[PDB]
Amino acid sequence: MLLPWLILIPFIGGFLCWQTERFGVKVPRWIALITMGLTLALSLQLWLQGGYSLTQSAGIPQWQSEFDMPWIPRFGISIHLAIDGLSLLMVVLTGLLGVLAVLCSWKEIEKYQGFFHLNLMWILGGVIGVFLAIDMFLFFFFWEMMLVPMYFLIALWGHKASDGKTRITAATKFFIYTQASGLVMLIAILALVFVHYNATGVWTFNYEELLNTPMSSGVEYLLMLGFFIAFAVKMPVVPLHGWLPDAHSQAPTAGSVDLAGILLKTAAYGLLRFSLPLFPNASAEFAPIAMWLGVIGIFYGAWMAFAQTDIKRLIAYTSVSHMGFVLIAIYTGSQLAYQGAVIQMIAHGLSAAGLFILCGQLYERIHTRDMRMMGGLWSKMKWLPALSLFFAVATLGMPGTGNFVGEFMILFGSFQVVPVITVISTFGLVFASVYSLAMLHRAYFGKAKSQIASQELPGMSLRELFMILLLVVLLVLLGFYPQPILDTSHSAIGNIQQWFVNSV
Amino acid sequence: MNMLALTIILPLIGFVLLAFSRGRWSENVSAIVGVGSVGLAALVTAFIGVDFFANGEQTYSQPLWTWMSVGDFNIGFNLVLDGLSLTMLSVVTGVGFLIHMYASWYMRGEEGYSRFFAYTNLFIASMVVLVLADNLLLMYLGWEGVGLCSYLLIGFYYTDPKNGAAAMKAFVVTRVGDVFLAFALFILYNELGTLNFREMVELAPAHFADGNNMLMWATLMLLGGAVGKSAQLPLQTWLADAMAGPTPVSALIHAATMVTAGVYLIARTHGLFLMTPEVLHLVGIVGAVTLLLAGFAALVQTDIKRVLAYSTMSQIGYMFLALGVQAWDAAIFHLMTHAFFKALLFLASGSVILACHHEQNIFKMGGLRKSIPLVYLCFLVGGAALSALPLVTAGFFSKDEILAGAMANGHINLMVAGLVGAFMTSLYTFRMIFIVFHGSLPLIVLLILSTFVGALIVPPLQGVLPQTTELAHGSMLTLEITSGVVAVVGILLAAWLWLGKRTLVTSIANSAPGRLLSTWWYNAWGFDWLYDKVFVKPFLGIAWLLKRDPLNSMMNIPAVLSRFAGKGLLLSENGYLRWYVASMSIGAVVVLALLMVL
Ligand SMILES: CCCCCCCCCCCCCCCCCC(=O)OC[C@H](COP(=O)(O)OCCN)OC(=O)CCCCCCCCCCCCCCCCC
Ligand SMILES: CCCCCCCCCCCCCCCCCC(=O)OC[C@H](COP(=O)(O)OCCN)OC(=O)CCCCCCCCCCCCCCCCC
Ligand SMILES: CCCCCCCCCCCCCCCCCC(=O)OC[C@H](COP(=O)(O)OCCN)OC(=O)CCCCCCCCCCCCCCCCC
Ligand SMILES: CCCCCCCCCCCCCCCCCC(=O)OC[C@H](COP(=O)(O)OCCN)OC(=O)CCCCCCCCCCCCCCCCC
Repeated sequence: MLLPWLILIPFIGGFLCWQTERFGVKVPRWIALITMGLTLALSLQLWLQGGYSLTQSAGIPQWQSEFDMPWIPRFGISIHLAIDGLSLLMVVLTGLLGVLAVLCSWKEIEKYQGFFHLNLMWILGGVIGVFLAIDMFLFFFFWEMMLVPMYFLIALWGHKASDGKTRITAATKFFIYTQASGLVMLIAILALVFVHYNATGVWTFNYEELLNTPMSSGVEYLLMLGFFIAFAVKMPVVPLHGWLPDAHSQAPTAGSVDLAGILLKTAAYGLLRFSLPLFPNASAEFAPIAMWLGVIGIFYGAWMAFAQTDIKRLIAYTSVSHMGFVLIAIYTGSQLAYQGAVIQMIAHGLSAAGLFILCGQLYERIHTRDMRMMGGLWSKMKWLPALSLFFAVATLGMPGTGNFVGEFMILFGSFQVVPVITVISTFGLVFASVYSLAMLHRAYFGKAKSQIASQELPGMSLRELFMILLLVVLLVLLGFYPQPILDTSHSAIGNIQQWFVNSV
Repeated sequence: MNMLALTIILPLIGFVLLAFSRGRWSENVSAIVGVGSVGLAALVTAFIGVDFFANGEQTYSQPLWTWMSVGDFNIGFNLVLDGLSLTMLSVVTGVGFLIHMYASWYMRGEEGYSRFFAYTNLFIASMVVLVLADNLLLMYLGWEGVGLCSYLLIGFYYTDPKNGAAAMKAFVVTRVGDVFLAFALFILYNELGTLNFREMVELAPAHFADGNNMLMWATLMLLGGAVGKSAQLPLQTWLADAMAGPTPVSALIHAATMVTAGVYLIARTHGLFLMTPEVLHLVGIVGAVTLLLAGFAALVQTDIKRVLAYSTMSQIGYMFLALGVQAWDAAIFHLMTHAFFKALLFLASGSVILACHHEQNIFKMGGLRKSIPLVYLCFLVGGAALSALPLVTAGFFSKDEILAGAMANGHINLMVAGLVGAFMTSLYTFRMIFIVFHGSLPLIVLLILSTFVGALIVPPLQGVLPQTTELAHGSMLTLEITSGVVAVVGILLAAWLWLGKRTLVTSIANSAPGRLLSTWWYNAWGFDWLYDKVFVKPFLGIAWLLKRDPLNSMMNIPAVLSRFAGKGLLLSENGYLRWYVASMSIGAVVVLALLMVL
């Protein structure tokens, strides 16, 4: 019942932000603020009333809330939304990141701020629709609709220091990657629907009806391959990853745009929700390939992050390595590894958001991103280098933060299933500590390597400090008490794992 | 003793307050907060020990909450306290309080005063978590926090890039050790189904009755983690470079917290090592080899802090040898005594480096016994305790207990290694003392505790660690006589070599094998060069090779192919009408031929 409003409140809020711009330039930021406040409040109300801790595992499908309304009845297509623990957790995370993105773009007094807020709101609504839709056409529709405002933000509001050609190139590369992968997913969806229609005789795009589809070994592999190509593009999985550092480099300089849609949290949800239940045998056969791709992703992202002269590109490759960890966790069939993947996903979202906000604040301080042009910034600033130190400590998997908790449940479950990939991934953890310390040493330690870092810098504002400290508190609480998060998603993870291991 | 968690909370409160103060407070207020946090932790530790001895030495458990409960994976946030935990906690809190008071006197007028005390408070809290944990994951949290605070404190003077490089090397080597420890954790949870020490000891013999390979793998990985943290073979290379930090940082690392974590890890999981005797013999062999290499390296070091680093490595090798010969009580007693005299030696070396006012090697200094008599006395008694001076030093009794454990378990080669290491220990220690010195309440407390007064304190390890095999009285007496004779002979040989005019020493040093051996042992037997060539250089080369992102270009190859194909196809649009008619007729020919063929 509240799921259509969970999707529509960002869209209506973005329309109001665009239309109420004639009342002033400081008006749409407030409208976006109560828009994401209402979205996050609805998500938290669903969390409180769902009773997710007391929910047992009853097998797929098992939805805590559902909504169904016909959209294209010729193909059996409906606006079909459903929420359980995993989707609710990701909707809560998306709403929190939307609140932080509205807060981070508070000082932008641009002439077209209303359209910026509309694009941000539509990206967030598309992400929530990705997390809520259990109709294959609707899921694909949200998965592709979250790309046009992202493209226009990167292309027209982007990194003003770089040329417009570089921003247009990065935005076009991101759009081509995501849309071509989505078209491959749409081909897989259409073939699955047609196979189900040939087997039974009913036009349906419903995820619940497509779970039981009699399929030959080789057609299921192809459909799983199409789904995996889409998710692997947006995971990112090597070699389909470079769009992410190019999009992070040429994103708008506020940093809110980095938290809005470029943070990856939908592809692993799609892998857990759709790739494993719809194609369990094909995923079981593809598991060595995906796990070795995750190993290569971890090592390649770590070596990429160490070899970066740009801090934003370094954080992007950190995201690549962490998502390789999550990809290893997904193709294991372990409940412990799945819960660790959920915790790692939430913790990576929080820590990457903190790192991107701090990098943006550093960029409005010193007007450069080259780590060769900065150094010894610990003595020049008040709050920023210590918070960046904490977030770099978080991203290397230090205990006390949720990143360690998630990645260590991942490695526990993986070693219960596969030992060799687990030990190579833990050497990837060594590599993670290496690049985190390298970025810390090149950015805030040493002497001033240029003249812009030689003089004192203005302190961070109270609002940016408050939201960064909120991220710090959330990461520490997730590290020291992840139990509410583990209890929220225990039923959905159990259903997905039981379907994956009881059908192979 | 229900306030067992206050020993963590008070250093945590101090760390949070001194971090969020950001140095805006006065130095008196920051010193009060930090030293008072550690002192309140030490006072709560003393009350805990009083209640522990009043209750008859009962293992107490305080479960705060549950960390993570996913199916059978149940990891709890529970603190435990037995004799070993009480001994480690008392050593950590007391020596940390003494070092905190000395640092409050020492670091006056230095930028980052509050940051320094916050980092040391977090260090103390992390090690109290390490020594109070009841399972391996909470001990891993304390382990990694101890490593993180070591990184933050070694590179404290962040302006010098050498300190940052030293801190990064220390963190990377200890992170490799923590990865080995994580392997041990994964194997132990996969086999036994739990990470609590008591439960792992209980269900280890019932589970490994059929096969006993994964337990040797787990104990080998535990040994790898221990030698990662305790700076032993083969992960010992970080300590000498990590000497770039401040003096109280060095005292807190080498004496109280950092290097003793591996010894505590081996002593805590002693049952699993008891069921894997080959791994325990490997622990003893690693300790013997590490103490021998550390003594040989300390023989030729030209700096006081480097000599103290390799002396710390040699002493930790003695502890590992004691653990390998099933002399657990000897190992923990030597941990206490070594913490005492190594803290005293490091604080005295900091006094020396304040008096000298410049970074100088030991040869430039000379005749310092008259300018600083109190510092000379502190160095003399710290060297006497380190070199195991008989009947006046606690290190003598600790080393005698270690060697008696080596006797009583039938280990002869480890005994020979221990005696040789004691001989060169006296040799390098009094070599440093005679080169440097010839040519205050924490100091008083460590002055007293480095003597036999420290040997009067015994750890209450009965009922926690197994009691050692008992040596005969005559064998014990002749072993004590041999140890004292070896130590006295080494000290007298150092006096014959370095007290007078150096002619025999310089003749050995000026020999060509003298150059070869001095350069070999000065660089820690080439292990640093070996790890630079085998690991650091290919890492840098692969990073430089991959910095262009080859996979991105490989996936951009279709865009280049599309551009080339479009440019090739646009040549047909030359705008000539006759060519358009010719192309239409060519297509007619192709369509007709294709229809005729098919
Ligand atoms: C790993 C194998 C298995 C998985 C395969 C997954 C395939 C789908 C996901 C990956 C898609 C890769 C797309 C690669 C091109 C992305 C866009 C790009 O890089 O554009 C660069 C360039 C524009 O920028 P610039 O260099 O400034 O050029 C200005 C020229 N005046 O662009 C241009 O100048 C021209 C751009 C033309 C349009 C893009 C190219 C499309 C080619 C077909 C894509 C479909 C996949 C085909 C198979 C790919 C290899 C397996
Ligand atoms: C112990 C022997 C037994 C084997 C056990 C496992 C291996 C343990 C090896 C430990 C070696 C640790 C070496 C650490 C050196 C760190 C110091 C250093 O080299 O610093 C230089 C540089 C500084 O970093 P940067 O921030 O760029 O500095 C700015 C200006 N210099 O720093 C850099 O540029 C970064 C250097 C990164 C080094 C990464 C090391 C990775 C180790 C992977 C271990 C794999 C184990 C398995 C191997 C295969 C076994 C079959
Ligand atoms: C590793 C260090 C030692 C641990 C302490 C510090 C950890 C970090 C502090 C921030 C995060 C705290 C997270 C936990 C807060 C308390 C809530 C809690 O744990 O509730 C659980 C339990 C009551 O629920 P129960 O059902 O018994 O749970 C067991 C599962 N069935 O609750 C209870 O039974 C009562 C537990 C009370 C614990 C109070 C701890 C206060 C710590 C203050 C620290 C101040 C500094 C924080 C930052 C430090 C640096 C990171
Ligand atoms: C838990 C027991 C121990 C067990 C092992 C735990 C291991 C992991 C622990 C991680 C803790 C964070 C470590 C890394 C960040 C350290 C930040 C730092 O250096 O803070 C010092 C700095 C003040 O230093 P100063 O140089 O004087 O100030 C600069 C101004 N010119 O301070 C500042 O500038 C202000 C503070 C910056 C952030 C400090 C750390 C934040 C995270 C911990 C507290 C979180 C909040 C407490 C409540 C949690 C929820 C209940």
